[PDB]
Amino acid sequence: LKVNQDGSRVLLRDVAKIELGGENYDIIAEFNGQPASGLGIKLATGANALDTAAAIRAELAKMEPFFPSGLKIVYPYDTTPFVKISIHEVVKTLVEAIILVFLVMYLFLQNFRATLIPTIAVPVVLLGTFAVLAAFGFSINTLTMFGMVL
Amino acid sequence: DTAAAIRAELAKMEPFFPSGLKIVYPYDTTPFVKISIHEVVKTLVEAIIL
Amino acid sequence: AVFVPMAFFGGSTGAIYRQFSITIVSAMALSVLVALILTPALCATMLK
Amino acid sequence: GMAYLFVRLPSSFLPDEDQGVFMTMVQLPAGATQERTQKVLNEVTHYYLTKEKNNVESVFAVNGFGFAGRGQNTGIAFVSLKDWADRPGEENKVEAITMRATRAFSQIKDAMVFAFNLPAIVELGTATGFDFELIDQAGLGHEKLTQARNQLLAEAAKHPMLTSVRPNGLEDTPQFKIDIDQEKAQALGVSINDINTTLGAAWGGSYVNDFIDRGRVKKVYVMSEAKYRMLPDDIGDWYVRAADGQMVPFSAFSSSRWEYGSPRLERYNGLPSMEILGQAAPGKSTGEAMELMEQLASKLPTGVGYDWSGNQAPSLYAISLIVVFLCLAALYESWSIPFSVMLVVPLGVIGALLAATFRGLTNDVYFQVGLLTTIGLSAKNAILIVEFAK
Amino acid sequence: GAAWGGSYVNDFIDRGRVKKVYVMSEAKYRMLPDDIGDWYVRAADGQMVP
Amino acid sequence: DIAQVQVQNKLQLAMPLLPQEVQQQGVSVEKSSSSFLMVVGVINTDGTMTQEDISDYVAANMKDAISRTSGVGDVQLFGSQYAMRIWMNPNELNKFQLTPVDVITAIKAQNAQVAAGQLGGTPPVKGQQLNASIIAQTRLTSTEEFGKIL
Amino acid sequence: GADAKTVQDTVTQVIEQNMNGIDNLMYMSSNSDSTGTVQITLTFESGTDADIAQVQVQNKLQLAMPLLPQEVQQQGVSVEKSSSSFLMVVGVINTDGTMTQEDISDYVAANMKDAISRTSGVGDVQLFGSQYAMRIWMNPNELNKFQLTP
Ligand SMILES: Cc1cc(N)c2ccccc2[n+]1CCCCCCCCCC[n+]1c(C)cc(N)c2ccccc21
Repeated sequence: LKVNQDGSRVLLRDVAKIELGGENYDIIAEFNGQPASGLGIKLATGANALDTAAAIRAELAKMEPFFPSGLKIVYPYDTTPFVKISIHEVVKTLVEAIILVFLVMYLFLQNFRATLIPTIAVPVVLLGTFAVLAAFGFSINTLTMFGMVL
Repeated sequence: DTAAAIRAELAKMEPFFPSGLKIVYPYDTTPFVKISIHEVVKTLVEAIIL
Repeated sequence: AVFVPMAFFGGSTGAIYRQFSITIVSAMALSVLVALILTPALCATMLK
Repeated sequence: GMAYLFVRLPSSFLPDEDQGVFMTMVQLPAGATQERTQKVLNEVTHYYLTKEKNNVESVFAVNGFGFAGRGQNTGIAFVSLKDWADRPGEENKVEAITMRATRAFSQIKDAMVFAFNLPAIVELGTATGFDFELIDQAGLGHEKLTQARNQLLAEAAKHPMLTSVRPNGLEDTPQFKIDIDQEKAQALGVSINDINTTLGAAWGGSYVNDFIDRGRVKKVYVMSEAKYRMLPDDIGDWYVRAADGQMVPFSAFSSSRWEYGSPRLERYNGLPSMEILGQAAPGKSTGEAMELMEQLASKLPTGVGYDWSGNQAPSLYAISLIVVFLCLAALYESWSIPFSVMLVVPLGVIGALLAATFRGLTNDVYFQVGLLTTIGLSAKNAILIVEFAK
Repeated sequence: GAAWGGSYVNDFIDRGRVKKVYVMSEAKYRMLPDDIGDWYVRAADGQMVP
Repeated sequence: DIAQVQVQNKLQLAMPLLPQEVQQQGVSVEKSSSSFLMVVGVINTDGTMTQEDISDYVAANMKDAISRTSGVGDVQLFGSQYAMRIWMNPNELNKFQLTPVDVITAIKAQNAQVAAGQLGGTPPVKGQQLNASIIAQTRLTSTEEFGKIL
Repeated sequence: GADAKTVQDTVTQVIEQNMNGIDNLMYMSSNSDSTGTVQITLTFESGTDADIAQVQVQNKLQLAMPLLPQEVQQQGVSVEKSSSSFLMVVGVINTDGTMTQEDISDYVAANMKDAISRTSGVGDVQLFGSQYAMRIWMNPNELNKFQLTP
């Protein structure tokens, strides 16, 4: 900074403290009352959702490896397993609706052969709607999946 | 559509104006459209009747 | 005649009512073609 | 009946559901600090960790970051509930979690904390709800505009078949103004450049340069120890060099005095504007409250304007009624069959209404299509009662 | 350039909207070529120069 | 849509090879149409104002909205938006000993807003009660105030 | 450093005037914060292409760019795809080799964050702390007794 008359060397250290710290101390995170930082991946207008977050491989897959001592990953507020559940409760619905129809088919048609045609009719029709909606740009949305069911 | 939109144009710019300020329309495309449609839809109906 | 007309969606109620008709409207034509090709043929093939 | 079972049944858009994941934000009064707000965020973290173990898998608190905006006033905790199998009851489920949680924050506290089901939906379309905004169309300032917004918020609550209306977040906190006498400055012998980059560099911070640290280039920042810039008396400590190689205090050329400004000035569409988040009345629903809010904003002073199932169905269904008759005569020519089927419509729909009017449902999106599917089966049933019989 | 042509100095505030500040000179001191001499620039040695 | 982008992006590689007078002025890239359609005149009758007062209010309430509104390629302005105008007298500059570089520098100092920090700073001392923003210099307001510059 | 009135018309307003002549657009909004941080939001018609819609705003923005404080120019200007709604919010903590709520925010933002934002169409990433920075705490008494300024 300066050299005062008597060759006394004024340094930046003498006039001011110097520590390696944050560039902005406005916000601070405490995971369950314990200090920490992280990431808040916000989506893009139009992005694929369970595809952005499902990709990976990644996410951060090759960011869960060379970490030093103590550094670990942990997951709060996560969309993922809600998807995993709504698919699973509709594909459950689907199969229940087949089995339950297969009984009503038997109850009226004592013919086993006959409780078999309609059982083996709609399996095909379902797939067609996956082949048709994929071709129209639609997805396995919350909507289109209850549309299989409805 | 640009000129027909509005609502707007300047619709909520023909309101809080102070003393004396008024809008007025020279050189305007609009009513030429309004006329060519009307003289062809007239043509149309005349051609049916005839 | 009642699904595809309501498939004329609007604004933020876009896909919403759309996917609703179409998804199943698609499922109507696929259920009809199956009930005009397969379900018929199979029902002949082996019913009784 | 069928009609009355429907007109009276309220209309929502899409049902808010437990997601295994909710959140809850914080907000302190005029110009609170990072240490005061952090005390609240602790109390919130605790209700969740102690009084809700059988429920809360993990929190993730954040001091200084609202969803209004940011600053030392705001906050937010990110919750992550324990999976739905281990968490069975209706009390266990999020509707009830954000009920006694919100009860606790409006009880054993002295600020503002809430909690909400993450609106699965999209941000917009709460239904029986609003998004108003109050523009200044003329030469008025932020100060006169504010008073008109106070008169809007007032008149709605002064005469609400009601409404529930509040501002968005302009609290309106004071600000330590520093006037620099310009004649005095140069008489003592200081450049106004050197004075400004003293105050801005000391209290606010300053992006000087970039340096290198462990490969990645980061930034160098200059400011000062906290204790020499916490209050207004610390202004005098800073001595600027004057032309005539000798120091000069701030107090010399300064003029200390407080003021009243706002810490966030919203602007809607090129002009100043302060937004108003009200809802529909507990009786009324939107189209009512909306056109019963425009008449209150029109009874405001000069230079103050404004700007904000669905009507959808009425038309959509209209074409349902027209294509039926076509298809009911593309295979069934007469004007006899196209009026048969026409009756099975509310034969079944009366029950659809009744099942959901009895239980806790509403006229949402799934219901609206549960109708048209019920009508497609009504077609079925009847059309065979006709096709076979003809 | 500042006298005859104009110069974008800064921006100021007027009735809400930020506009601009311009510097130039009265018309009559820059209408013809004889008015060039009127402008006296300061020289290092604190004194004017035509 | 894309054709604009390409020209307006590779333009902004030349941008710093360009006088700083011109950079702080209006560079623009738009969709051309040598052909007006709506040319809305705007006059006064009762509370009389000039061909200058109107061009300002037009361009301080209406014009900003129009250009944006309903895909308007670019708007034309028939006059000019207001501006703090200063007519430097050369004889009055001479008899005090001054230049137009001193008037300019006086406006680039007194007429400006500055970033002053805040009490209860971003990294404070644990237990401070207050946190409010500092105000400093301000952008000027009226004719009067531009007359009292030193 | 800037306050809610400074940013409101040196960065905020300068953009709003120079933010027109764009295709498909119902409205714009703004938030001029007291921390010295402004963020504007343009909302387009439903089904409009977000790819091109970004371009148009971020290109005509960069005509106003040199009408903008040089503090703000060297700071982060940004144009992104909005989605007020996180999904993956990956917490990152320490257990064994203990470090602070600052050490982690740096390593997060010096190994992981840079990759994420880019990876699989992430509109924009949030950081829960701050990346490191050579911090300097100027002492005013020690500046005076050697005769110096910041
Ligand atoms: C800028 C830009 C520039 C262009 N010159 C362009 C040209 C064509 C289309 C889009 C374009 N975009 C923007 C376009 C990216 C388009 C991603 C689209 C859909 C994918 C599959 C849907 N799909 C269906 C159903 C049916 C088809 N017969 C089919 C044929 C070819 C490709 C796709 C198809």
